[PDB]
Order: sequence, then structure tokens, then C-alpha cells
Amino acid sequence: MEYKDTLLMPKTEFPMRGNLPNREPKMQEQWAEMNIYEKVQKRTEGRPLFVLHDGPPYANGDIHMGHALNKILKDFIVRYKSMSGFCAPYVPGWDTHGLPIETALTKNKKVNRKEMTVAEFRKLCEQYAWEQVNGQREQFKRLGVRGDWDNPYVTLQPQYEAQQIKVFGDMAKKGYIYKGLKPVYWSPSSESALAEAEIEYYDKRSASIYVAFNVKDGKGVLEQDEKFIIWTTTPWTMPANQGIAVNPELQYSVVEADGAKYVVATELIETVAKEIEWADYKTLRTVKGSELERVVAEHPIYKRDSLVVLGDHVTTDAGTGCVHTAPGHGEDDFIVGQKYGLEVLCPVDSKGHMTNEAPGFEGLFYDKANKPITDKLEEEGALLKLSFITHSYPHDWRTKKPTIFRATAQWFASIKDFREDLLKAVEKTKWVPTWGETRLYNMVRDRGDWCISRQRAWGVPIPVFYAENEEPIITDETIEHVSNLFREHGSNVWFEREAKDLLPEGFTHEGSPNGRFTKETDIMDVWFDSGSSHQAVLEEREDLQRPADLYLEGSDQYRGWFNSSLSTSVAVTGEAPYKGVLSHGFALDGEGRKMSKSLGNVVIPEKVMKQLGADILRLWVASVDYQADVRVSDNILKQVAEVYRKIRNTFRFLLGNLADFNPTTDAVAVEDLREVDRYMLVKLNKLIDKVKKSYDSYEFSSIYHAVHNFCTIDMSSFYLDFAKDVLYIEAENNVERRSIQTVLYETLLSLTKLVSPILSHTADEVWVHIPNVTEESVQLVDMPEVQEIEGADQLVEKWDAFMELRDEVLKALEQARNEKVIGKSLEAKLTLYPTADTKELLASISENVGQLFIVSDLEVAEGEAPAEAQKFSYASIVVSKAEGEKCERCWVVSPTVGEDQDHPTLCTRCADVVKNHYVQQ
Ligand SMILES: CC[C@H](C)[C@H](N)C(=O)NS(=O)(=O)NC[C@H]1O[C@@H](n2cnc3c(N)ncnc32)[C@H](O)[C@@H]1O
Ligand SMILES: CC[C@H](C)[C@H](N)C(=O)NS(=O)(=O)NC[C@H]1O[C@@H](n2cnc3c(N)ncnc32)[C@H](O)[C@@H]1O
Ligand SMILES: [Cl-]
Ligand SMILES: [Cl-]
Ligand SMILES: [Cl-]
Ligand SMILES: [Cl-]
Ligand SMILES: [Li+]
Ligand code: NA
Ligand code: NA
Ligand code: NA
Ligand SMILES: [Zn+2]
Repeated sequence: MEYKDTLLMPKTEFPMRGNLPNREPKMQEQWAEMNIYEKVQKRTEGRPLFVLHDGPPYANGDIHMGHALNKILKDFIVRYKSMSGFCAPYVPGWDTHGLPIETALTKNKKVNRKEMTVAEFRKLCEQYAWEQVNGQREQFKRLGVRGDWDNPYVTLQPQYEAQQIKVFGDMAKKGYIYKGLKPVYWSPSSESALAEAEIEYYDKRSASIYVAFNVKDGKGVLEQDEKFIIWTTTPWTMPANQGIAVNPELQYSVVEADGAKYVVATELIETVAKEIEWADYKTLRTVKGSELERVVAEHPIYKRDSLVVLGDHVTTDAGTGCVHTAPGHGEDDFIVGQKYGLEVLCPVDSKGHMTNEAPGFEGLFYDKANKPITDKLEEEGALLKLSFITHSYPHDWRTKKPTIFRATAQWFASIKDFREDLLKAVEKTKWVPTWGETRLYNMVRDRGDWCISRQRAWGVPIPVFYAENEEPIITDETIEHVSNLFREHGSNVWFEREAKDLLPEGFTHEGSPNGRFTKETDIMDVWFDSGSSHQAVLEEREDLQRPADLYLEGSDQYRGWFNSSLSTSVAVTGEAPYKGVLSHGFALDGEGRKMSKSLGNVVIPEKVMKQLGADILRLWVASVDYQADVRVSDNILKQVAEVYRKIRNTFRFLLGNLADFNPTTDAVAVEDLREVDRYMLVKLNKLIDKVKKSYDSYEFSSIYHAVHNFCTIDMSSFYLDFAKDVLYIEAENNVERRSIQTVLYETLLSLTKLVSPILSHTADEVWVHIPNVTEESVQLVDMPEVQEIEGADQLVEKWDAFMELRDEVLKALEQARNEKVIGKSLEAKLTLYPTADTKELLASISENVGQLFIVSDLEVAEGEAPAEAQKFSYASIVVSKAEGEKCERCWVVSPTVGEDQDHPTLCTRCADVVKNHYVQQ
């Protein structure tokens, strides 16, 4: 009214309190209406392509915080490359087959796969799949992820299944596919084989056994009174024993007497004495391990022949130098068993129950038969000691129940035949973090052959036929026919036709003169479905190319997608399907614990999406070291939300006091700018260069703090703080405020473009309040390009010292605020006693120091009288009262108030501004 003369923040069109949860959905509505993904893709249609191939998440259910972190990090890279001279097509995907879907339906929906036909259960899996891919798609959109959502890929599509058969066929033609009876992981709960990617390790309690094997034929080395000692944590494997293993040359065993003579490795005498609790024991003689070859022993229960074998797998670290060898339940046992032609015995069926191969324990679950086995061992007297240990044990990745080794006929990919090319691909790939290279390298050099056959329904069947010779039929014509047949009708055609209707129209094989063929029923590993994505997506789709330039998935994918995709591509191409890998850790609670509902620490993405919003989560992703494990909690997100509050206030302030400025022609030249403004221009360009470099190096934590530092202290507390009382009081065409707001315009234009990859809900919201809008959204322009500023280094040194000195002056003002006598900064007059260095810097100031320090008046003298006021290390300061008339407009205490007859209550500055008009008003 009479006290105020406007000159406030006009543009409140950007609200202060951020109600993103109710505003962001409307923001996404306009993005979908304009089809912004197609716009940026069309704009960069001729630019070089940077492909970030999306790892297909499972459709097991709704998204968790880990899903969001994956997509948000992908969105950061794609958005930056879209507006940095690259074409960045991003198509989502979904891994649809496998146990993650069957187990979800079986447990949650209480359906029984054995109460319905295979076709019916597969149809139910297909229904639940599309339900989840639709639900996950909308949840990703709410987060604010840009991509080809209307045209994604799923693993159940016939085109994908057709190409996956081609991938399998190409490897088979190379000779990398074979079938054999080998021990592999078995899940009795799922009644199927498994691989390491389908295995989770948990601590499990197992019974430790020290058992004795009697000697029948010592071959002139041992008498019948000696007995071998065996340590085993798997009692159920005893009925399958066919031999005993000992190290031939490196380890020499001895005979120990504790009332009876036992055979044990020499280096384990003390360790075996404390376990069996021997009282008095004496060594008889020493025998080299190789001398014990072909010694015949007896089974403690069945008294069958057990052949002592030589192998390098037996170690001193075990409980005894002799190891029970069961070729049907162990990798190393199978290898040595085949070396000596030992029988392969697997008395355990697919459901984990003992079969007729174990006479005294038939029908028992393997874990439930451990106690009866020990009881029979103790009845025979061969049991020495029984104990219990807890150790990490493999478990099914879906049923969470333990797995066992079973020797069964399975399909394998011969990794050993091209392991060298796999190692070369890892060495030629760029890994971020760096340890990822050694992570996958060692996983390959120590990997065995990959079991790819699964005894389940929901998946892609293995395209192998069998003739009357029972010879597997794999050839390019059969592979081509089934691939085209799958492309038309899908994988369902395999489960609804006999073999002769799935073959070429006139195919005949030598092994079956009658033309009577049969088909395979096992399906492929779900990791093979995802590992064929590069051939079916990067190669088949025209919008993408192979190899992709980056893979971005979690740390668990080194066993999974990173490994399987490399295996299929190097088998076919010989080269890696990716030029680089970016790895992110897992999401944890505030105390570094797994987010499980059991702990009650789950941070639901939808929970944060509605309580806080999307850009808050986007900042949180950029606020953490994703490359390692990340910890999240509601309190942490509130801190991130508070940071967004400071960012939002700075943007509102920048938009507000910039309203009365049109930079179309009111642009102040760089030479005409204030040296104070020129320093901010240098700082802005340094910020642009650092942010763009950080995007290239993928260091988002640097961007998060750099922007936070640039706004909280550098701009809002130092530069905008001065402009809070200078911009609007002066004339609206004054070169001072016009030049300052050219800097504000440059910051607003550049910062809005910089933040666009990380935050877009607020970036486009600010982009609306831009005087010069040549593109509909901020995502349609490129990132700002750094521009050199003349005399930058000299001004950086000068004004960084000036910033330091101002902070000390503010500290002196805050000391006066502690006194609260003046209780004001602008009204206070200053008498300064600077150091020669400080005095030289003040002399170099060509601007008004009074307005910079937001003080009424400043005088400089070498009084050198400290009194009791203050003295900074570079200047002595006195905060004095001016005692003049206070202006009613600028609030500056100035003696000039009253000199103007028309405005006796205004100073000369305010009186001149009020009286004079530039051209109008
Ligand atoms: C199937 C029953 C559960 C696993 C039960 N918690 C249980 O067995 N708990 S335990 O503490 O006995 N676990 C010991 C492990 O060793 C086996 N075991 C237990 N008692 C004996 C025994 N007397 N002789 C041989 N093996 C035995 C169990 O199968 C379990 O894996
Ligand atoms: C590339 C994806 C694989 C082929 C597989 N479908 C898969 O892992 N599917 S998933 O849906 O379970 N996971 C997809 C991505 O999410 C990561 N992830 C899973 N759980 C978490 C977690 N708790 N914290 C952080 N990231 C996590 C996976 O590593 C993968 O990148
Ligand atoms: Cl089941
Ligand atoms: Cl063992
Ligand atoms: Cl048929
Ligand atoms: Cl058939
Ligand atoms: Li707070
Ligand atoms: Na049913
Ligand atoms: Na079969
Ligand atoms: Na089957
Ligand atoms: Zn005034």
C-alpha cells in the first residue's frame, strides 16, 4: 500500500511447495500425448547411435526399489546421450519364461501344475505374464522413464522364440551343443536340473560323519585289520558309494591304532584325533598314497566292493585323506569314476526319494534317510564319530529349498571348446567398476559345461529330434523349420504336435528306416532365453544394432545376463555383444540390511511415488554410489527431499526476479558485464563442463553434490542474496540489474538443460517458464556446450578470495546478530581495517563494495585499534550505526533522505528511480 511500491517476485507461476505426487502424473500425460520418445528419436535419426540394451526383468510381480534403480540409471544415460550428439534408442524388455513365473502362480494363486494339462498351465503362465508386464510398464512410467513402451520385446513373442532357436542352432552347428549323463545340480522341490545362476547359497546344518571301510584285499600293503576312515557331510550319498579316493604322490598316509588300526593321511593325525576323540594313538608305518592304488575295500552296510582310486581332487583341508567316492552324486567323483570305469549309481529319484538302488532305505527322502543310514552304520560298527556343522549350501533360487547333485542325462553347452574366446572378449570389454572384468574372467576360467536342459513346461523347448536309432537329430534344415514354425505359431506348437509334424515336409534320416521319429520334452534355461536377446533384439530390430555400447544391470548378473549373453554371442559371433558394462549394487535399508518384509524394511516404490514423488527418487539415485551397495530409508529420502526443497527454492527465485527481463535483445555483452557477474559466468561454465564429464564417466554422485553446492551456498547464499535487494530497486533498464539477470538467464537456460537427464518433471516445469521457448520440452535441445571466458583464471583467483572475505564479513554481521543490537545487515555501516593483502584486493574491486556486502556504507582506514570488536585473520572490522534517515523504499540508512522535495522520505537513489521513467510507465 503506502509502505510498499511493488518490486517483488512476479513469476510465482512455479509454486514454492512441491506437490509433485499430484502434479507429475499430469506432466506425464502431456509427454505421452506428444510422443516425446519418437520426437527425440526422429530428431537424432542421423546422429551416431549409442545403444543401451535393456536387460529383461522378470514378470514375477510388481517392481521393487532395485527395479527402479536399474531403470533410472538407464534413463540417465539414455537422456544424456540423446541430447549430446548421439541417437539413444531405448526399448524395454521382460524375461517371461522360467520358474520365476511358474513358482509365482503355484504359490500365490494356489494352482497345481499337475492338476492341469501342460498346455493349460502354459496358458495360465502366459496370462499372468501379460498382466505383470502391463503393471510393471505403468509403474516404470510413473517413475519417469522414457522408452519405446508401446513396442517392447517379451520372451514369449514368436519372433524372439524363432531367433532363440537360431541361436541354439548356430552353436549346435559349431559343435558347442552335446548331451551326456553327468552329475549336475538337482532341485527335488522343482524336480528339475539347475545351474549356478539358478542357485542361492544359505547356511544349512549337516551331520558330519567319520566312518570306517573294511579292507578285503590289501594287495600286499594292508591287512584285514586296517580300516579306512571317511569324512562325509552327506550321509545320503553313502548308498551310492563305488570307491575311495586318496592322493597318490603329494600325500602319504599312515596307520594309527586306538584299539584298532585305521588308515588316514599323515598330516591329519592330530585333526582326526580331536574329532573322533581318540585317547591314545600310535603310528605303525607310512605308505605313499600311490602305493594304495587298486586296493579293494568293503561297503560298511552292503559289504560290496569299493575300489581305492587315485585323484588330484582329494585335499589335506578335508577331514581325512580318504574321500567317499559316489560317481552319481559328485563332479570330481564322476571324473575319477569314469577314469577307473566305476559304476554310476544314483539311488535318488527326481523327487529326492531313495529308489530300489538303495535296498534298506527305499522310498525315503534323502535328508530324512540320513539318520537311518547312521543307525545302520552304527549297527555294523563302522561309524566312528557323529557331529553337526553349519555351512553354506546350494538352494533352489525359487523354492529356497536345498539342491543335490544327481548324475542324469542333460543337454550342455560346451564352454570348454571356446573358453579362450570368452576370455578374450572379457579382456576387450570396458568394465565399470573395474573389478567386474576379473569377476567374469574368473567365472569363465573355472566354469564347467553349462547345463541348459530344464524339466519344466513354461519355456522354449529344445529343438532336438530322435530317430529309431535314438540318435539326436540337429541340423540347419530342422533348426530353420522349427524356427519359422515358432515364428508363426509360437513355442506352443511344439507341445501340441508329434515329431513328424514338426519336421521338414520330406525329411528322412538314416537312423530310422521306417520314418518314425520322436521329439525332446525338456525346455531351455531361462537364462538362455535372456542370453539370446542380442540376436533377437539388437540384431533383428532395425532400431538397434549389435554389439550394444553398454549393459547396465545388477551385480548378480555376472553369473546371469552378463555371462549368458557373452556365452551365446561369442559362441556364434566370437565377439562380445556389448562394448561396455556398468554394474550397480543392491538396495538395502538404512542399517545395511536386505529389504525383506520379514524385517519390515521394504521401501515400496509406489509408497514413495505418492508420498514424495518421482524426482526425489531420481535425486536419490544420483545421490548414492550405485556401483556399490546402496542403502535407502524413509529418513534418507526425506533428506533428499529437503535437498530438492533447496533446489526448488533456488529455481523459483531464479524464475521470480527474472520475470521483468526479455533476453531477445536486452542482452548485456560479456565485456559490459560486471566482473562479479563475469566470475559467475566462469563458474557456470565450469559447472557445465564438470556435469557433462561426470555423465560421460557415469559419476552421478558428483553431479548431485556439485549442483547442491552450486545452489545452497554459491548462488542462494552469496550471489542471489546480494541480488535480493539490488535487482528490483534499481531501474529496470539499468545495466547493473540487466547484466546480473543475463547471468541468471544463462544459468536458468543451462541448468534446466543440464538437469534434464536426472530430473525431468521439474526440468520441463521450469522449461515452461522460459522467455525463449524454441523447443516444446527441455529434452528436445542439446546439453549446453562449455564456452571459454577471457581472463577467467585471474578473475577466479580474485573473486574466490572475494567470496572468502565476504563470508568473513557475513560472520562479523552474524556476530552483530548475536548481539542483535542493530539486528540488521543493510542498515549497518562498516569501518574496515584490512591487511595489505586485503587492502590490495579491495583496491582491485571496481564495483561497489557496499552493495556487494549489502551494507549501507563502508569506510577503509588503517586505524589499527582492535578495541574489543573483532579481527579476522585478514581484516579488523567495526560494525557501526549510520544514524542517518532510513529510506522507506530501499531501507538503506542514508543522509541523502530529505534532499528531494517531492520525496522527502526517500534517498537520492530511490527518488531518482521513482521520478524518472525510461520510455514508459
Ligand atoms: C528334516 C528335519 C529337519 C531338517 C530338522 N530341523 C533337523 O533334522 N534338524 S537337525 O538339527 O537334526 N539337522 C541335522 C542335519 O543332519 C541330519 N541328521 C540329523 N540327525 C542325524 C543323525 N542322527 N544321523 C545322521 N544325520 C542326521 C538332518 O537330516 C539334518 O540335515
Ligand atoms: C537382466 C535381468 C535378468 C535377465 C533377470 N530377468 C533378472 O534378474 N530379473 S529381476 O527382475 O530379478 N532383476 C532385474 C534387475 O534388477 C536387479 N535387482 C534385483 N534385485 C535388486 C535389488 N534388491 N537391488 C538392486 N537391484 C536389484 C538385478 O540385478 C537386475 O539388474
Ligand atoms: Cl510345483
Ligand atoms: Cl563330503
Ligand atoms: Cl499332431
Ligand atoms: Cl512325439
Ligand atoms: Li529436515
Ligand atoms: Na486346480
Ligand atoms: Na528326453
Ligand atoms: Na518332461
Ligand atoms: Zn532508497
